[PDB]
Parts: sequence; structure tokens; C-alpha cells
Amino acid sequence: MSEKIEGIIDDLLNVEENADAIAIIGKDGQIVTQTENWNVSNDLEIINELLNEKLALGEKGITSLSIQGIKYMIVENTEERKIGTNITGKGHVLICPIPIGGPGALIAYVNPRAGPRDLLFNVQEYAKKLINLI
Amino acid sequence: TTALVCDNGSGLVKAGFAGDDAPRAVFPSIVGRPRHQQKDSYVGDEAQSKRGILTLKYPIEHGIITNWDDMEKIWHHTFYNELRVAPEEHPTLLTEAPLNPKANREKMTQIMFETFNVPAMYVAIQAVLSLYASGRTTGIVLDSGDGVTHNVPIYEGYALPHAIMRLDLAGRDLTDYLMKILTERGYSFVTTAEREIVRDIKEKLCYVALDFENEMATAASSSSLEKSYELPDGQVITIGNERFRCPETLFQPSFIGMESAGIHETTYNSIMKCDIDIRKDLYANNVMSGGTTMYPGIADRMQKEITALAPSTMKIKIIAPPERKYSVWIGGSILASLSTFQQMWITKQEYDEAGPSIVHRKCF
Ligand SMILES: Nc1ncnc2c1ncn2[C@@H]1O[C@H](COP(=O)(O)OP(=O)(O)OP(=O)(O)O)[C@@H](O)[C@H]1O
Ligand SMILES: C/C1=C/C(=O)O[C@@H]2C[C@@H](CC[C@H](C)/C=C\CC1)O[C@@](O)([C@@H]1CSC(=O)N1)C2
Ligand SMILES: [Ca+2]
Repeated sequence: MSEKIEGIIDDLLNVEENADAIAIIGKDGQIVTQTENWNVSNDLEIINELLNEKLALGEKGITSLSIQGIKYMIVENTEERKIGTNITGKGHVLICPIPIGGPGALIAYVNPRAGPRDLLFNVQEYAKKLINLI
Repeated sequence: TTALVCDNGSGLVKAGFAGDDAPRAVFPSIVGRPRHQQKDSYVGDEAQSKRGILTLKYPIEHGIITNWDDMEKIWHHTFYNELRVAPEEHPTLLTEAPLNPKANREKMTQIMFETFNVPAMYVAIQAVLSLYASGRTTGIVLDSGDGVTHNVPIYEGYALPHAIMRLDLAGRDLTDYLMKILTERGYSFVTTAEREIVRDIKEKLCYVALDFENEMATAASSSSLEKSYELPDGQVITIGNERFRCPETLFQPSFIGMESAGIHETTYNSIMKCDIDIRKDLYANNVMSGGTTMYPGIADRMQKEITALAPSTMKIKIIAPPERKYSVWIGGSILASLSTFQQMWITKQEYDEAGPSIVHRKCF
């Protein structure tokens, strides 16, 4: 969308070499931008389902989600960060809402060599940086 | 160079050196202060030795640190009197409950770096270390000690936080309940001291019946399930169905007026809160840890009960290691002495930068 958003994406991929692909989702649920090596278009419905999920006492949450044909089990879910990990070694996904608990998201697809949570401090920080810019 | 491992339970501290097979020191998690005002406080075995001229407190309730001044004495006593080390010379691995509030995790971290000046530290979830002690990284742990019982499903070394079940029913409640039902028989246990005797009766002669109703028949038809026991004064008492009615409380918490479903059903509940794609792994890797899981027959009872709740062809395996009173400590010993773990420690340089909230970044 802007040069400052692309600068955030460029910076994230420079600082975290196990980050393989990035997608940013806007306040309106749509793709602001994403890296050329993947397209999350067809998966926006389950992604936006997860982002707007607010459980009442007895409700079971989404435990699994598919993005570009990779199935990710949810292993962490707060308003700040949500982690999906593929159980057959095909990588992980970090989904950080923008703002915290909001409809936007910074999404980082992670290489299966990394532990998903290791990229989390940086990714969380760049989601904070994106609040102004979407 | 040699790391320390301290496992702080509601009842018992387990402390030692990373890379050892067993805790060097196991002692009661209590601080005693003089009844009149020889020292200003006492910890552990010594507090117990002198119980009668002190007032005893438990700093940890249901696995959570609530008396931070008393906890600091326990930690000081551990470093200086039990392990005989200078804490500034040793990375220290600590343990915590599942769903330990964030402010507690920080306060533990703050105290270790600022009061004890440790060069490095780490905190891990207890159940997660038990799983690590059985050589597995995926599984569901039933962890039941003195103050608290959890079901903890774990995938590849990390608890699934949405799926953890806590139940405020554990060994101290079972001792109190066993005290309550020996009154039916005629006997009388009420004091702190009498309670300890009943703890020892519980530990020696209790067991989990495979079928509770078949066991109640066999006990009240004859005396082949009765055992004798000798009190410190000399009186020889006889107990029958109290042997298995006491730990039946775990599987039927309404025995002590509690509303929860039993440990078997909370296991199922926790498994079902997880994704179907790891359920086979969860059912096949059911690890019991903690002192309250030591009752004879509890693995076989749990095997039966989960089999009745699970899909009919699901493969179910209960792993009850002999050493499971100390599995949590053992897990920490193995974790902390590993070569690959030496990047994982929160260093004092890291703490000075980011303050106590560093623990959230580095310890999950
Ligand atoms: N052989 C046994 N049979 C039954 N119960 C036992 C046995 N041995 C120990 N216990 C009980 O286990 C409890 C101690 O277990 P453990 O040291 O694992 O708990 P803890 O870590 O102190 O407490 P928590 O984990 O709840 O904070 C005591 O209540 C004790 O009576
Ligand atoms: C041998 C032993 C076992 C234990 O598990 O000890 C812990 C800690 C202990 C502290 C008070 C006690 C008087 C001191 C020492 C007993 C320590 O309280 C317990 O016995 C409590 C009270 S009865 C019971 O079941 N749990 C458990
Ligand atoms: Ca414990």
C-alpha cells in the first residue's frame, strides 16, 4: 500500500532469515500487500474467521486452519499473537492482530527449521508499527 | 558451569544439581517463625523438627506462590543450607504451574536476579518437564501433587494453553478426607500432627480399586481387604474400604462435596479441546507424574476409564514411571544439563536490558 509498509516487510525479512513469506491484512479484512511467493486470497475467510473469533465460556475455538494448502494446528492464541504449526514439518504461521485484538494482521509464514515462537518478539513489534499505517 | 534445578511444590521442595539422576534434597515447603520473640525463621526439615515452638506457613498454595517473603526464605535456605552454593555462581532453573499468572513469573525472575544475583535463570512448566523425563515431547500429563492436579496436553515440548485443566483436589485433600472417614470407624485424627500420621496411612495402605462397586462388595463381605496399622503411641488400628474410598475421590470429587468431573473425564475433556490430528498421539502418551499418582492400581484404573470414553479402537497407553514422585525435578535436570539448552537461559545481561518481563519472551 505505502513505502513505509514495504519498508516494514523488507526490514522484517532482513532481520528474521527464517521468515519465508509475509502477508498484511487490513482493517477491512482485505489484503493490503503480500510477498510474491504466496497468495492467501482463497484462504482469507478462515483467516478472518480466526481474527474475529471471540469465545464465550463453553465454546470450542478453531483448532486448525489451512493457508495455501498447508494445514496449521493452533498452539497459541491471544489477542496479541496466534501461532499455527504444521504437524508434518511444512512450517509455521504467526498471525499478529493489528491493533491488538483487531481485524488487521501481520502474518509471517515461518520455515520449519525454526521454532515458531523465536520469531515472535520481532513479528509482534512490527505489528505494533503497522497500527498507524493501515 | 553446573546448573541448579529447584522444583517448588505446594508441599515439597525438590532441589539439586543439573545432570544428577535425583534431587540432592527433598524437604517440606514450609517456613516456621517462633511463637515468642535462636533464629528469626526456619525452613524445611528443621521447621518440622521444632514445629511445637513455631508457627508454620505454606508459601505455595495449589502450586502458586502466595507468600513471597516466605518463598524468599525457602529459596535462600535452598541455596545456602541444602545445596551449599553461592547463587551468583550458578544458572538456576525453576519450575511453575500451568497458567501461572504473568506477574508471578516476573516476580520470580526479579527476585532471582536482584536478590540472589544469579548469573542466569529459566522457568519451565512442571508437567512439561515430567513429559521430558519420560523421553517424549508430545503427550498429555496428569500431574497431581499435594495442592493441585492438572491435565496438561503438550505438543513438541510446549503446553497447549487453551486445553489445560486445573483441579483444586490433590494429596492434602485426600489426607483430610481420609481423616474424615476414619471417624466413622471410631478413631480420631484432627490436629496438624494427627493429619501427618493419616498422610502416612494414606501413603502405605491406600490404593485405587479397579472397579469401585466390586471392591465395596468384597470389603463388606469379608476382611481379606482389611489391613492393620500402628500409631506412634502404640494403638493398632484396622482399616478396610477407607483404603480405596480415599483415592476414589480423584475419580469421584463429589466424595468431598466438589463439583468437578474426575481426573479420567478431565483427561478426556482436555484431549477433546485439542485438534483431532494429535489425538492418537495424546491417547498413546498419557504420562502420570506427582506423588498423588503413586497409588497402586491407578494406571490400570485410568487405562480402563479412558478406554470406555475414547473411540472404541483408540490406542491408549498410561505411562507411570517408578520415579514419578520426582519426574518434574528429573526433567529439569536433563533439560538444564543438555549442551543444546545453553542458549536458552535468561542471562543477567538480558535481564538488565529488558527487566522482569524478559521471562515472557524466553520462557513459555
Ligand atoms: N505412595 C504414595 N501414595 C499416595 N500418595 C503419596 C505417595 N507418596 C506421596 N504421596 C502424596 O503426594 C503428595 C506430594 O507429591 P508432590 O511432592 O508431587 O506434590 P507437590 O509438588 O508438593 O505439590 P503440587 O504439585 O500440588 O504443588 C503428598 O500429598 C503425599 O501424601
Ligand atoms: C514426609 C513429608 C511428606 C510430605 O509430603 O510433606 C508435605 C509438606 C507437609 C508440611 C508439614 C509437615 C508437618 C512436615 C513434614 C512432613 C514431610 O505437609 C504435608 O504433609 C501435607 C499435610 S498432610 C498432607 O497430605 N499434606 C505434605
Ligand atoms: Ca509439583
